[PDB]
Parts: sequence; structure tokens; C-alpha cells
Amino acid sequence: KFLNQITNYAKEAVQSAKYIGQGLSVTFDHMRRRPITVQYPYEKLIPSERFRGRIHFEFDKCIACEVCVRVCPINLPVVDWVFNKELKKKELKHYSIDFGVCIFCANCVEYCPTNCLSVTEEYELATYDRHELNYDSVAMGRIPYKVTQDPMVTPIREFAYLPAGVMSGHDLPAGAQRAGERPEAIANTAKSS
Amino acid sequence: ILPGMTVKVTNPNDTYYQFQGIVQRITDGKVAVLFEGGNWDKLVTFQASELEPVV
Amino acid sequence: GPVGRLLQSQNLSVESLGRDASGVEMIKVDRDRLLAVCQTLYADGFNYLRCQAAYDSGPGQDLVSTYHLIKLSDNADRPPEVRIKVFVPRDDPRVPSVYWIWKTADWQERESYDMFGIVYEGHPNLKRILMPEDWVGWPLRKDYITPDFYELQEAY
Amino acid sequence: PKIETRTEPMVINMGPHHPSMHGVLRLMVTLDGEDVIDCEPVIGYLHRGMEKIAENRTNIMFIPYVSRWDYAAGMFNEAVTVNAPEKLAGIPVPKRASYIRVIMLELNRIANHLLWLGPFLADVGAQTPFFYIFREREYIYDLFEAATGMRFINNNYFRIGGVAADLTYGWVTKCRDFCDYFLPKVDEYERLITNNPIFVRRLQGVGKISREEAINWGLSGPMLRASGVKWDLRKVDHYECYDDFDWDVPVATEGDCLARYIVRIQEMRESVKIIRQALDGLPGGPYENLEAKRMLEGAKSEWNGFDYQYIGKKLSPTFKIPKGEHYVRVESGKGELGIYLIGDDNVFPWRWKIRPPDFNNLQVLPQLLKGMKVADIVAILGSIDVIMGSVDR
Amino acid sequence: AIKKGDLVKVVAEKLANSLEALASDHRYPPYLFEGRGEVVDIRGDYAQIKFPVPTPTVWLRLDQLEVA
Amino acid sequence: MLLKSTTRHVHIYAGHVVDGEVHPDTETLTLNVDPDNELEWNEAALAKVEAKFRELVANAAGEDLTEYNLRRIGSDLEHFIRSLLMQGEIGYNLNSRVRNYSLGIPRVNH
Amino acid sequence: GLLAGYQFVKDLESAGALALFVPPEGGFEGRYQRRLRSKGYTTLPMSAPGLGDLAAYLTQEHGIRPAHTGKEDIRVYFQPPLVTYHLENLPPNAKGLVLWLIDGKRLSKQEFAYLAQLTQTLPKFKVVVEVGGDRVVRWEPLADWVA
Amino acid sequence: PAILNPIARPEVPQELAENIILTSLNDVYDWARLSSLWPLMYGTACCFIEFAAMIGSRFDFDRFGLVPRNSPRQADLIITSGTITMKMAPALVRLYEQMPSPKYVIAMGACTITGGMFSSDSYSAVRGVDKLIPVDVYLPGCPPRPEAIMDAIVKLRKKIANEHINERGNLAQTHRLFTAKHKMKPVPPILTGQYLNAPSRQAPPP
Ligand SMILES: CCCCCCCCCCCCCCCC(=O)OC[C@H](CO[C@@H]1O[C@H](CS(=O)(=O)O)[C@@H](O)[C@H](O)[C@H]1O)OC(=O)CCCCCCCCCCCCCCC
Ligand code: SF4
Ligand code: SF4
Ligand code: SF4
Repeated sequence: KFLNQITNYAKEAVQSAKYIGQGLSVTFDHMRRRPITVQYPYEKLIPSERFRGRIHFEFDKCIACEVCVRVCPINLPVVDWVFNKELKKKELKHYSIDFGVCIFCANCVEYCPTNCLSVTEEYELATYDRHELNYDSVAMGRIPYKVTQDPMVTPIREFAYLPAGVMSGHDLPAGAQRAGERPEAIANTAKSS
Repeated sequence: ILPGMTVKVTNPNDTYYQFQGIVQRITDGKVAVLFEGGNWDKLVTFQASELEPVV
Repeated sequence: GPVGRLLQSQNLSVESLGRDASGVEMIKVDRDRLLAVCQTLYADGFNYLRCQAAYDSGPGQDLVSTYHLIKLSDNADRPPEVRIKVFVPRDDPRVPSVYWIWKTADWQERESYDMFGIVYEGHPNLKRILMPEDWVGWPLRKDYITPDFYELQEAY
Repeated sequence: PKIETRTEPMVINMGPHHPSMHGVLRLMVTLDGEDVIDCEPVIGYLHRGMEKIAENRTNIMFIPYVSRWDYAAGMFNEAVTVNAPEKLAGIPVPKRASYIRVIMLELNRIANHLLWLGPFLADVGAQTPFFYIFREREYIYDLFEAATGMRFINNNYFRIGGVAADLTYGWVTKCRDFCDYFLPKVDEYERLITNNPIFVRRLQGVGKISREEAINWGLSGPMLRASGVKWDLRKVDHYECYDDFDWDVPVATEGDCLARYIVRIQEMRESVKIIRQALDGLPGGPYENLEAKRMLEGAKSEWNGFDYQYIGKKLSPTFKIPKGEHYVRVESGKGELGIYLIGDDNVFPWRWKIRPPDFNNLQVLPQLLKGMKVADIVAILGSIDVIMGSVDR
Repeated sequence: AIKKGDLVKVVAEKLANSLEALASDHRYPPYLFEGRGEVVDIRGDYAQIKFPVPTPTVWLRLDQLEVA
Repeated sequence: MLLKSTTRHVHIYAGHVVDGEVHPDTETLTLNVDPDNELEWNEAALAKVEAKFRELVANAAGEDLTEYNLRRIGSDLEHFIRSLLMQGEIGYNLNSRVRNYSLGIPRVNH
Repeated sequence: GLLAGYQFVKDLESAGALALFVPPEGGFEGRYQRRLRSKGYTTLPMSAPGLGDLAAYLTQEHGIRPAHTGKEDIRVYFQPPLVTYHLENLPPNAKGLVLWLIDGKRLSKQEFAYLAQLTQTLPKFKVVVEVGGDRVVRWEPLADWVA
Repeated sequence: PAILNPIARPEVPQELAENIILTSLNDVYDWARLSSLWPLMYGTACCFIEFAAMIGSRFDFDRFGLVPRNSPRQADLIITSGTITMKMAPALVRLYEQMPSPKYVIAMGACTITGGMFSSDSYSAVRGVDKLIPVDVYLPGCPPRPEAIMDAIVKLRKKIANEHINERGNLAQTHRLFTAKHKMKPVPPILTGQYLNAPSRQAPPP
């Protein structure tokens, strides 16, 4: 009637003390592990092989069929053709993409028939003036950044390009490969017995 | 190493190791290789030394 | 239909629109006897709605109020899951609220009123959830003229 | 300069600026001395008009848009958007694509539950687990970013006839690594937490719906399965490649915040079983092995067959969805998604409507705040997993 | 007459009397009266108009338009 | 409570600013053109804007005081401001502030 | 050396086109722009990755084509030269107009040489280009650093 | 009509200072201010999550001193993350004006710089926040990688380090305010309490 209440109170208080001591030990243990922080400005994280960055445009390959304008979610790419009258050839006068309105879904890059349009790994776009985000046909090629070729950045692979069993990519040797073998290697092994 | 050629990547310290692509543009000594694969054609810039003009 | 004949014996008639590429059969209940059909269905093990919202059947023709039903047995296989429809005329009219029979008609009917204008007779708290309450227009109708607001003009 | 106390029910505005992850919700709530008399939730601060857009975009033009209704997991709604015209056209999806779709949906469910779990534990405790989920939620971001282009939402990895592309090369092994590294921690959570008596009495009996009232109020999500209903759209609808995997649909019986937490944790634990069971059984295995077999003999062999392709026939952006409406569904993280497509004859649908699970689980916010306390408001808010992106339609 | 993307313009008054413009507001925006109204579809009697402002298209009827 | 239509370089309220406060009134409809000084103003242009505001609040108003109608007035005032800036009556500030051309870039009128 | 005089402005007036090497945290070069602005020079930064030929954008005119998104068929704007228009709008007692380029790494050696040459002609016009790099804010003439 | 949308062409050129002591003190005034930006905990939609990923352990903006603040009175930086509908535009301007004067804005994601994927066929989304508040930095992209938000922070720090204590005049608000009586029938507010105690919730009408 009154002793059961007190024994329940004790079994609750000692349990609450142990379940705070355990958490205290866990937190004091957590400060021995190496921080997973990817210290961005000097430890930029190298993107994947399918990362959809800034669009790249090869003015010479464009044939002005406007499929980029047609599969765009917002019909963004401005294509200005004139249709010269030599025999039938369309002529491109100005190709542009307002990257301020852009969605980076890369439908345009998926349906370019002439491989004229591609994705890059430039995620570092930022300006003081959004009117400077409208890229001319010339400001689009510009030979992308390539984080690896930067003298003040130690690139860090992400989880999908680390060898088997490896979880973090900070303390990594200089000879790691992605996870397994490529198809050509497996076929070459199967070729010999 | 000229544009239009099909090249492979020979640098064990790169995520695009042993990938094969086509040279889209070369300026200032560095190249730009387009890997047509997966779904979206990727384009990344390599040094003139981290390639090999595969036949 | 297996449900169209189920309420046939209950001495009330409804049309039959058939199946809809999913096995579900569609019946067109009239606007005035909606509550009776919904009641006789809720008595016949139809206790779960899953969808209520309207749709404009044409740019000037009339609106609709499509309901959806299902038996919802525990640890069940593919259940019957009938649906009904209610064709309300365009200009004036409106349909009754099934909130009292089964709920989930509190907000779904509220959103249908906010997007299409369909009033729901006997519905509690008929306001506009989306589309700020001082709005006017029923913006999801096939012919809605959006105001010439400055923050919708462009990013010039 | 003061507030002139007076004996009335006090109305407080937990307005749109929520300094949390619970979207933008206004929640004008009145209270009589640390109680709740009734609250009027004011939703709509994120209505961007997805339903009117969907009527003017073709399918492949609309598929990037869908990753926004219920941000998180931005592949459940992609799955339902792909399934909607796919069912009308009757386009057959191969089995390999179905397995990849299952794996992606399960990883998305895990990520959804992690995003719900972080701020939930924060609102009923400390802010450190918010720094632990985002250490564990990034290992799935970095798998998505390999498979599809981006991280979570804006993947647009799904396609009508299958999946945009095959996985990367060293992907199955690395997903196995993540599963083996993560499965112990769903239990490490219930070790470090879920046993503090102060923490379990906090959500012991606060928030409650009877089994017969959850059916009436249409609480499709785990909010249903926490009220004693063994019913999820993966086993009742026979979603594409299920019955091929073991099934323990988790259900509680009381119907409270604690029940919701337990069901969500057991479901996050079952998702790892589903993933590990599918990975060992892809129609073709890891992609490097499949590519090797195809370049060794698959010029004409069975490895180049329809059942082993990541996609069916690639469709033009002018797919022209057929005539006839129907209602499609997927058991998302927060419950049932529903798209009531109609379509008449052309690329643009007719009344593409979205039925979001959170929009219906949120209907009983007032009923669940029928005089509980003023402090357990945020716990009941977090027990529902509100995402305002799915409260725009 | 009205067909294939001809630039149309609602006249002034055949619109706000036909009991099919009770959807929108009583006031009307000034972009209805400019000769920029490219038609995108014709469902026999009604026509979908684009109205070059970034707001959804409008389903009016050929009675409420002129070729401008 | 206040009822307002606040956008960039237009701020319509429903009260009277006595010394810096607002004090909702239900008939004052104050106006605060360009607080952040995105543009540079003149004495004639501000008078034109005030006249437009008056003829917009007075000549066309018998309707409710919902925030919808306040936004509807503010939108017309801002279209008028943009027209003034297009014709050249006013211009951007060019000062050392943020300088993002919110109403459009300078063009050459070809 | 933790506090700088005015050698930066003298070096800019001498060379004409500098090439900063700011640290990749971006809070330690703004003071040099403030030093420039306090002398009389007016700055305008425009984030180099996003300009066109650099001759049509800076010297000549160029037709900017805004983002039509299904509506508002293609229209051009012809914004005036980004330099000749800002040399006219200088304050009354203005010593010149220096052009700041934030992400100079994206440009090419040809464009760098062009920007260097453009400083000699067009008198009241200097150039600073934040080519990324060193862990201290060091500069170097832009005629150098190339070839 | 010579040049549309012209520029100011001002007078009274700069009245700036030059002595080494005051510019050296300005150095500290601008260093203390840019290396301790406190963002407002303000998210609306998808992008907020990436902002939260920028808070997490994988890479935290705790270094270079960013501590997220809840009330706008202590915040000096608002990273607008998410689409701003017309229902919530005045709820942002408020939070921006209700916040001390040396303050900054970053428009992240495409939905706050141009309107984004909703710049077409949307009747409620504000087409860019640059038409509500004076944005300082724009970073494009549906959800931008959280090491692009940090790139925006870099580009904002190097803009803050530019300010001049002898130039804080371009920081107040001019307040060119007017007044005009109206006749517009004030209506009662339709947004109060009374959700479950409403009489229409307790019994169906006859
Ligand atoms: C009860 C009593 C209590 C009273 C309270 C006490 C109040 C104390 C107030 C004073 C606190 C000021 C601390 C300043 C610390 C600091 O600056 O950060 C160090 C940083 C670190 O970057 C540095 O910069 C260098 C790189 S670089 O060249 O700048 O790029 C390099 O050195 C490296 O980055 C780093 O070292 O230095 C800077 O970045 C540049 C800022 C320049 C600072 C100005 C120098 C200080 C002068 C003082 C004014 C004297 C006036 C006379 C001079 C002629
Ligand atoms: S890049 Fe491709 S889609 Fe774009 S205009 Fe050229 S051919 Fe057409
Ligand atoms: S990235 Fe998206 S919005 Fe941009 S051009 Fe490609 S498809 Fe269009
Ligand atoms: S900016 Fe992009 S990611 Fe962010 S809310 Fe808008 S659409 Fe979503």
C-alpha cells in the first residue's frame, strides 16, 4: 500500500541515475573519435561521377533543335536561331541559361542528341548580383573547376568511392579504389580459366 | 592529345580512374573529357598528363 | 456492379460509370441523395475514405465531387474499394458534407471548397486552408484569372 | 508596458516562424492554465500550386517537381508519379528495375524515419542526436549521390518504363557496408534512449486515438499502425516486388506517442531487412558483374534479356498518357500517397491531384490536444512527422 | 477565325456577364487587354490562352475573344 | 491588429504613424515608398507617386479592407514606380549599398 | 604583418592590374578594397564567371537575353558597356574605377592577358582579380603571373 | 528615354577617411562583425534541410563563428531557405525589419532568387525574394550542396570586410511617408480560436 510505492520510487530513481551515468560515459567517449567534419574551404568534398553541377555548352555541336527548351521543367534555355538560307541549315546566334532560374535536373543534358550539353562538378556558384547568373554561350564552357587540381584543398572522397569496409574518407592512403573490380577486370579474369 | 579523340584516365589518385571519354575542349594545357555514361553526360577537366589516347 | 447492385436492393438507384483501368467501379450518385448512399455504404463495411477532392469536368460544363471508399479489413488482401461521383452544376449549386458520416471530410472538403468553390452544406468550419482566407477566385477552376500582383510578375 | 492579466482562456500564436524543422505552421492555440481547450491550425504558408502546374507539364517535365511534396524522402512521391501514367499505359517494368526501385524506396524510408527521429528526440530531450542522425543520414545521401545525380530530393531517378540508369559499379558492396554499420544503431538508439523513465513517462499516455477513430479520421500512416491496425499498402496492394521478401509489419496497440515511436523504430529496422534481402537477389546482382557477363556472352545470351534491363523501352517526352482516370498509391514514410490522375488524350493531364498522408494525419491535431498539457504540444507535433511540403495539396 | 496561336484579346464585356467568369475576381488585370494572347489549344468551343505573364493559362471561350 | 501590404519600395499600412509607431486606425492607409533607398528620388516624382496613391485609394475603393485589397493597391503602386523608373524620371541609387537591380537592369532603349 | 598601410594602392596605381591570392576564407581582402575606396577609387565587383567575351561585356555593347519561361518570346536588352557606363557615372572627385573580379580562377590565360592589356588604354581603369591561392593576402602584377 | 532604368549620377563624392588609425580601427570593426555572424533559425521548405545539414557534424558552420539564433533581435543574417508564397511574404519582411540594422541576407536555392521551378504557372509563390528585401548574396541551385552555402558565406564575409565605419549613413531608412483617408468597410477577422468549441462541430444541422 505504501511500501510498494516507495520501492517503485527507489527503482525509478536508481534507474534514472544509471541511465544518466551511461549517457555521460557515452558522451565522454565520443570526444576521442576523429571529427567527421569535412572542413570545406580547405577540405572540399570531391563530388560523385553523376553529380549535376553547372551546365556546359559546346557552341560548335549545337544544331538548334530546341529539345533542351522542350524537356526543361520551365522551358529555361534561351535559344536564338536565325535559319540561314544556304540550303536548310539553322544557325545559332545566342544560347543562354539563367542559372538563377535553373533547377539542375539535367533533363536538357539527357536529351541533347549531339552531346553538345553536359553537366559539370561546379557547385560553387554564388554572386552578389543575380543578373550575372545569366550565362552567355561563351561563359558556359569555361573549363570546369576540378577541385582536385587546387593547391590549397585536400580532396576527400565520399562514401561511395571508399574501399570495402571503410566508412570515413579522411585518413586514407594514396592508392585506394572505389569498392570492387570494374567489368573489364572481371572479364579478363574470367578469360583465363 | 587533341579534341574529338577518345581517351582514358591513368591516375590512381583520381575518382575517374580507368574511365573512358571523349575530349570536348582543351585550353591552357588542361583538357576537358566528357564521359558519356549513366544518364547525364559528365564533363570533367584533367591535366594533359592524366590521360592516355586509347585506340 | 457488385456495389451498384448492393444498394439496388436498398430501394435507391444510382448510375454506373464502370471500371477505370484499376478495377475500381465508379457510380454517379445524385447530389441530393448523396447522404443516403454514403450512409448505406458506411453500414456495409465502408469506413475509410482515402480521397474526396473535386475536379472541374470542363471549362464551363460543371464540377464534380469524387469520393473514394474502401473496406479496410485488418491484415487484408485487395479489398473492394468502390468510389462514387457527384456532378454539381457550375454556377450556383453545391453538395452536402459527408463529414458527419465519416471524418477526413473536414479538410478535404475544405480544400475542395478553397480550390473549386464547391460549398458543402452542413460542413463545420468551411474556410480556406490554403490560399489566404481573404482571397477570391477558386484558383483551381479551369478558367481562373490570376490577379496582376507585383510579386508574381517576373524576376526582371 | 504590460499585459493586464485577466481570467479568460489565453490564446497564443505559435506562428509561421517555427525555430525547428516542423515546416511553417501557425497553430493558434488557446489554453486554460497549462491545458489545451482547442487549437486552430493555420496551414497554407507553403501552397505553391503543384496541382495547377501538373496540369500544364508533361510527365518528364513534372517529375523533378514531385520531389518537393513531402521533402525527405523525395523518391516515394517520385515512385507514385511514375506509377500513375505507367498503370494507364500498362507499361511493363522489368524485375531489375523493380528491385532497384524497392531498394531506393527502402533507403528513403530509413532516411525519412531518421529525419523524423532527430527533432523528435530533440523536442523531448537534448540536441546531440540532431548531430547524430545527420552523421547517419549522410551515408544515404552519399549513396544517392552515386546512384542518382544529387543527394536527397531532386533525384528524378525514376522513369515510366523503369529507372533512369543502372547503379554505379561499387554500389551493392557499399550499401551492404552501410546496412551492417547502421543496423546495430537502430537498437543503440533504444539503448541510449527509450529507457529513461522520465523520458518514457513524458510520452506515456499523451496523444491517443482509438482503433475505430483512427479509421474514421483516416490516419493512413504509422499513426494507424500504432493504433492496432496491421494494414500497410505494401502487403495489401502487393506492391511490385513484395511477397518476395520477409514481412513483419510492426503494430502497437495503445495508440500514443510512445506507440508511434516504437512502430517507427521497428519499421526502420525492417527496412534494413528488406534491403539486405533484396541486395542478395537482384536480377543480375551487382552491376559490374552484370556488365561483365553481358560483355562476355550477353551479345545474344539471356543476360541481355528484358527482365535484366534497368528500363523498358525509353519513351519520348511526348508520351501522351491515355484516357481514363484511376487512383494510384504508395506506402510512403508518413503513410499513403495518392495521385488521382485523370488524363484525357494528351501529354498534359486532367486534374493531377495529390493525396498526401500528412494532410490527413494532421487533421487530428485538435483532437490529440484535447486538454493534454501546454508542454506536450511539440511532442505531439513531432509524433505525426509533419512536412509542410505535403501540406500544400 | 481564332486558331493556331493567333494573338487574342478579351474584348471588354462579353467576359463579365456570361456567368462563366464568376470564377475569378470582379476586377480584371490589365494583361487581358493587350494584343498578346497566343492560343495553345481549342476544345471545340473553348480555348486555352497563354497570356505572357508567369501565371497559369486561362480557359476562355471564343465568344470572349477577338483576333486583335 | 495591423493590415499591411509590404513589399520592396512600397509599404502600405492601415494606421497613422504618429512618431514612429503605427497604431491601426481603419482609415488612414499610410504609405512608405522606398524605405531602403533602392532608388534616388526627386520632388516631382514623389508628388506623382503620392497623386497616383491618392487616385488609387480614393477613386477606386468601395470594397472591403481585407489584406487582399491592400496588396492589390500596393501592386499597382509598384507597377507605377517601375514605369517611372523605365521612363527615366528616377534611377537606381548607385550608393555603396547592396545594389541588386530588383526592377531591371539598365538597357539602351533600342 | 597583421596591419597594412597603403602599399596596395601604390602598387595598383603602378602596375594597373593586380592578381590577389587571398586565403580561402574570404574575410581578409575586403580591407584592401576598403583601402582602395578610401583613396578615391570606386570599386565594383562582378564575379568573373558569368561575363561573356570580356570585350563585348566590358568595352562594347551586348544583348542580354532574359529567361523567358514559355511566355514572353525571346527579347534582347542590350545593356551598356559595364565599364564605359560606369566611368561616366563616377563621383565628382573620383580618382578612377577599379574592377574587382571575385572568382578569377575560372577565367583563362587569354582573358587574363586581355584584362591586363585593357588597363593601359582606357585611362581611369584598374583591375583586381582574386585568383585563388596563398594563405596570406599577397598580390602580384597581372601582366606577370602569365607566361 | 536615352537609357532605360538609368543610374543615379550623384554629387558630393565620397567624404571618406584616410588616416591609418581610423582605417586600422575599421579593420577590427569589420573583423569582429564578419567572423561572428549569427544566422536566424528560419526555414520554409526543402532548402532548409540542407541548411540543417550545414549545421550537422559532417560540416558545421560553427567554425568561422556561426551560431543559429531563434529570435530576429539577436540575428544579423537571414539565410532565406525555401519558397516564399504570397501568404508568407509579409511574415518574412516583418522578420527582416524586426532585426537590428547591420544585417545581411542570403538568398539560397533557385526559389528565392528568381522564383525557381515555380517561376511559371504558379499563382502563389513570390518570384524571387529580391522583390521583398535587399539580398546580398545569391547561390543558385535546387538544394545547393551545403558546401555551396558555405561558399556563399565566404562571398558574404568578403563583402562585409568591405564596409566602412565612415559610411554607415547608407544604413538607415528614409521613411518618405504619406497619408490618404479611405472608405473601405472594415470586416471582422475570420481567423480566431474556436475550432473545437465552435457550435457547428458538436451536432449535424437538421
Ligand atoms: C574589464 C576589462 C576588459 C576590457 C575588454 C578588452 C577589449 C579588447 C578589444 C581589442 C580586441 C581586438 C582583437 C583583434 C584580433 C585580430 O585582429 O584577429 C586576428 C586576425 C586573424 O587573421 C590574421 O591575418 C593574417 C593573414 S592576413 O594577411 O590578414 O590575410 C595572418 O596573420 C593570419 O590570417 C591571421 O594571423 O587578423 C585579421 O584577420 C585582420 C584583422 C586586422 C586586425 C587589426 C590589428 C589590431 C590593431 C588594433 C588597433 C590599434 C590602433 C593602432 C594601430 C596603428
Ligand atoms: S544543345 Fe542539344 S537540345 Fe540544345 S539546341 Fe543544341 S541540339 Fe538542341
Ligand atoms: S538543368 Fe533543368 S532547368 Fe536547367 S536547362 Fe536542364 S532541364 Fe532545364
Ligand atoms: S529552392 Fe529548390 S530545394 Fe529549396 S525549396 Fe525551392 S525548389 Fe525546393
